[PDB]
Amino acid sequence: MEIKRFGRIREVIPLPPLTEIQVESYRRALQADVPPEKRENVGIQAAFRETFPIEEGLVLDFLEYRLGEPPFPQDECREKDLTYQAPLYARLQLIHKDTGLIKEDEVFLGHIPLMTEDGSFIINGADRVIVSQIHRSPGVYFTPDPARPGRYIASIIPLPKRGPWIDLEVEPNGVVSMKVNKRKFPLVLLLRVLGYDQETLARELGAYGELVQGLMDESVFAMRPEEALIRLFTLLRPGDPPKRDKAVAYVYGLIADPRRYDLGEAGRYKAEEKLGIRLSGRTLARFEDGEFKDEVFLPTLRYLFALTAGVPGHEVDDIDHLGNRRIRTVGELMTDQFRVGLARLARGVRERMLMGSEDSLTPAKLVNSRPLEAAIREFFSRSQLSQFKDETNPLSSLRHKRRISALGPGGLTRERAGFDVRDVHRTHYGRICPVETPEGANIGLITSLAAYARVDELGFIRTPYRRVVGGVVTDEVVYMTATEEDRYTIAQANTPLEGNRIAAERVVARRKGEPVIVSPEEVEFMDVSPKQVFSVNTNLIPFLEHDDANRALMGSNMQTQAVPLIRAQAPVVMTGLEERVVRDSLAALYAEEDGEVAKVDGNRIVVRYEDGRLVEYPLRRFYRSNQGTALDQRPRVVVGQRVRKGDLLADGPASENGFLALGQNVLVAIMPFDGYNFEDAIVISEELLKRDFYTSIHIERYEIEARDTKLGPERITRDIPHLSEAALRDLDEEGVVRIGAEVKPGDILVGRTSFKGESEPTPEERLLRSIFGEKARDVKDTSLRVPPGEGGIVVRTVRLRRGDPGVELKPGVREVVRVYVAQKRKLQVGDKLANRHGNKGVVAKILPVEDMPHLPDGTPVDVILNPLGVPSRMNLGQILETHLGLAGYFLGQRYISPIFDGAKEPEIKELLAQAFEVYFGKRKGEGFGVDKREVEVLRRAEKLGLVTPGKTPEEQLKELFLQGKVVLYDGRTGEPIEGPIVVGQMFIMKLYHMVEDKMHARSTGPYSLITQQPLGGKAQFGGQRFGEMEVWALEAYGAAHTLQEMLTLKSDDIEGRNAAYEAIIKGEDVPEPSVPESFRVLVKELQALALDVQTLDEKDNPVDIFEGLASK
Amino acid sequence: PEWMILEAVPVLPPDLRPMVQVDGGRFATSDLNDLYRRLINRNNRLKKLLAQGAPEIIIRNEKRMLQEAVDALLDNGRRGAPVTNPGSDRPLRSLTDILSGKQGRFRQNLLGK
DNA sequence: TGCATCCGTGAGTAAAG
DNA sequence: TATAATGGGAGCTGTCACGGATGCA
Ligand SMILES: Nc1ccn([C@@H]2O[C@H](COP(=O)(O)CP(=O)(O)OP(=O)(O)O)[C@@H](O)[C@H]2O)c(=O)n1
Repeated sequence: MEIKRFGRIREVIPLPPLTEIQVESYRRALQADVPPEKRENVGIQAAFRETFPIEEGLVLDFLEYRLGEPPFPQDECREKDLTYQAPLYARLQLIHKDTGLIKEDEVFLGHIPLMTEDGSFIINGADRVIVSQIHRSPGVYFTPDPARPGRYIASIIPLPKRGPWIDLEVEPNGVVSMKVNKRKFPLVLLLRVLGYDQETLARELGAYGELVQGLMDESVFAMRPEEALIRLFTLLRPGDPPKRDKAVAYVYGLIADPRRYDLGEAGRYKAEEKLGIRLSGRTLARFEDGEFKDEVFLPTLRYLFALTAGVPGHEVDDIDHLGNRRIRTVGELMTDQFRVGLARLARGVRERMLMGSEDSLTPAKLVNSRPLEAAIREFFSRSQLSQFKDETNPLSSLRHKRRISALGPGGLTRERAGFDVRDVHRTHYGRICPVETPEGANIGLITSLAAYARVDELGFIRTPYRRVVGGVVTDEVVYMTATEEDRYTIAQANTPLEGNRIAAERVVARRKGEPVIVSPEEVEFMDVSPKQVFSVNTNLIPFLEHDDANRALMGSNMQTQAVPLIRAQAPVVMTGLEERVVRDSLAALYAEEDGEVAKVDGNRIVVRYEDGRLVEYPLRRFYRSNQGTALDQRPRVVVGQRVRKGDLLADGPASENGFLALGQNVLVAIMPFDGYNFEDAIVISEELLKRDFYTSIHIERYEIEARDTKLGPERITRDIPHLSEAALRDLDEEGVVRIGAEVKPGDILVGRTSFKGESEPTPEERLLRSIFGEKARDVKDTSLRVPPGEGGIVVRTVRLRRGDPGVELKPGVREVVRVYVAQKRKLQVGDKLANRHGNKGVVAKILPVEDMPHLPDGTPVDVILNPLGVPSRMNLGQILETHLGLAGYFLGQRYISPIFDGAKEPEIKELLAQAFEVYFGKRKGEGFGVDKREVEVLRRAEKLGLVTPGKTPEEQLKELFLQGKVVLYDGRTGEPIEGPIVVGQMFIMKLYHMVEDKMHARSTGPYSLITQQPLGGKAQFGGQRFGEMEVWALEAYGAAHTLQEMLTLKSDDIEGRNAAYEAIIKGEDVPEPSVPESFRVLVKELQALALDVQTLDEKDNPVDIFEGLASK
Repeated sequence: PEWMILEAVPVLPPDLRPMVQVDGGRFATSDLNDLYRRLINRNNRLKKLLAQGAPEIIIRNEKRMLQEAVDALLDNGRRGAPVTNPGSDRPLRSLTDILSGKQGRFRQNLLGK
């Protein structure tokens, strides 16, 4: 088809590498390609330099580190449930100070997980993503005091867990306090410890409103630095013996130790810029020549007094400004956990250094690598920011990699997050998308990196702008922080240009976010594109400018939920971003150089390049993702094709010829339909199932272990007791189901026998045995069957056995068997559909084609959306899309409509006119006039003011078609819909919330250990929670008996539930219940707290609910 | 009034603080068992330090540690630092925590189930 | 008799996890 | 069962409002 595109804004630069935040952060933190001598003091190298040397006398010093090659490649790690990682070696040397002996060795510290090409990780076989974290940037801030208006708080914040917060405050009594580790003491003492004298403080602070006198204390200057230092140590350590070296050590570690105190390099820069000073290191003070020398404290006190008095050039700081919030990317977070593991390793090192035969101590004899290994393994397996990767579709993974969280280790606790953090700050413009955030509890705390945004080396988010000199728009692009951005008048990207010159007299621009009408002389920069304000997902919404933000959010988020369809299509209306998303997500395959295609296969493509070399690309085929969606690549070239560099070789999942294909293009009619699309429900045509639209492949993994027992071994076997051949039909010789079988609920996938628990058969069992003369077998059936409501076709079996090459299982297990079951899911009643504009609904009715409203030429519509979903939601974009889709149906073309820069109404009307010609002149030629029903609809439309009276039938139908509306016939009667109906092509996705996965029911099943109440969850065959509020509902109805059932017979009245089941299977009425077991647990847990709880009768005489079983 | 002081400390039935083999042969267990073990180790060492006539600093230390053991058993976290298992920041779950809160016995298993 | 100040405690439901 | 050895490390922090007990002037 033809791809017409709209838009008048040329984009100077393309979108940056969309996963660059992840990949570049980790590359910087590892420096694996840098030869050791050339490394910078950043990342894990900086961690090493911080931990080493290790002293006390012996010394252990660090020369360099090196990362070897991964023991196994990525696919092998995914299969074997291994971590994709590199060995970490560190070259260390021991030195005895007195002996001078120097022993040197390269010691092995374990493994570090490597990041894959697309910016993800493979931990224990499952892909994971480390989510960037947003936090308050280190530095010196000045905030208003919420109690005292004319007073201000000075706060000095280092990196997370790199020192204490320090507050300076002007008390009501005039003295300046310093809060540290929650201890308020007069700052004057610490100023004295720094070597400051009353002369210097008087000449430095005398200018300010006599405030310096609140700093004047005679008893402090009466003592030298040492006496003030000991005074401070006593004020900070009640009870600790105030030794001299003890106090020096404590104060140094608190204020000047670069191994304990650390502003970020960003904290360093921001303190320098705020206080107008220069810093030597990243600490507040230093230890020089035996004494303490100030760096930050006096500048901070000066700024504080100046802001308090009111001298100009001093302002309180906005702590939600994106010049004061920075991002902690993958590399920084992993480096922090690495630094903690290193600290523990160093503690162990000194521990072993003190003792031990000091004649023979090598580096290998001093390093226990286990604490470091454990810290890294913890970070990657159980951190709040280490998330199971979302790979429902490729856009899922991309969005996941580009998400920013304010939660997690070092971040905010929920319910401790007011409006301020969750607001979209003015400085979010161009940096953090304003719509892509969750609805619910996390709103405003999980966000997305804007599409043109990059994170600089200091961790602040930067957005690009064009330079504007004398009304001329250069192609020089400048990436700014929000602090930098606030200095300029920045025009809007849509301001009209002739050539490179601003062609408008009045220009819409921003100054510190404030919108302002300005002349071209005043314009300093200009936005790169509207695309730079929104996330990648939001940038996939055509006609975004016509959609209320609350529904754009939903459509944005729900693209992440789209299921790869076997016949997926790209939308007939695109934003122009659908190809970059496929490319950057590493979904599809591309040609590495110009070449001719040698071989093409369902499994592999072989290319001959210009170098004469033969390169073979294997194709991933029907692979199971974290969410169970199928990830297969299909080849799109043919034998002998000439391909240039970057040409498509294979379509990934949810890709159609390199275009992001998250759903189907269906033909939509927007009208009610007999209530079956009431309140967002959707009606679809069976023709969609017929031609396998909205059909998706899903793979489930089942796993079983056979382990050694104290009662004998489990074993995977075909020899399972008490089962017919009917039950064992599709099981191979070894007991594992055969590839290709169709497995339904209850079918065995893997046979297994377990030795019975020690048991004397009840006399009933003995007599039944004697009657039937059959010994009870030693083992019992413990086979892995298909769970309720699941099944499909077996496609893979993995078997690992102890004693087999390359295989070693965890202690105890003899063998492990995994079965992969595929299923082809057609759309069904209950599945969820949605479009990119926030219109979502669940398929409620699938009609046969002859019931579907059809166009006069016999063509039935695909889905019927209800118009009542539009006005309240204000997502008119889906309407315009539909209109354009209509034209595209008959012209046979697709469109690219950039957001805010796309197709307008007149151009859609031109296209619709052309389409109407194709739609109706065909009819007029084929020898048919206007239909009687068309005349009746035209009369109705004429009364509605939709067509002008006195025009011909064809002219009026053309008028309606220009409004996007057509005549529509009811399939059930052949009479027309009394009005003309909006019909057109819409892009609709099938979301991951399919009813096959959610339907669940239970009569009886597993109970919990202590509570004896049903387990929860479909996987546990669990019961529904009938919680406090459901109880209130039953109470308010006065359903005393229904409620008592919930509380006893159906949950944890043991005797009650047993007796109820027996009565029902016998056909009797259920018995009166008795005490719920969890109340007995309450009585006993109160007894465990030395509280006697006694059930009495009306005579105040005790009643035993334990039936004597616990009274001696 | 003196009953607000404990001489004999009660021990919950073992099924209410199980030691169960999970599917696969490993063991899972309630935190009350580690709290009771702390208590019993410190109490036994106190009985031995008494029988062996120890100085006053030592018996005082033992008695302080015993009071805090009981406190952690009953209302861990209430006074002082909360007792944690080795190699984890998670507080152990005492009897008060079992009784109260959103996940406590009343709201989780008695007023709804 | 009155205030500041500190400590303890609670902050939605179901689902999956 | 015997050189002598003699006081510890980790804090970690963007609510919030109320209610009730303690602390000062
Ligand atoms: N965190 C959450 C998320 C969802 N819910 C429940 O799910 C519904 C969402 O309403 P809704 O937003 O879907 C109402 P909508 O259909 O958009 O507009 P309308 O008024 O024109 O009908 C609510 O009625 C809640 O009871 C909740 O309790 N807590």
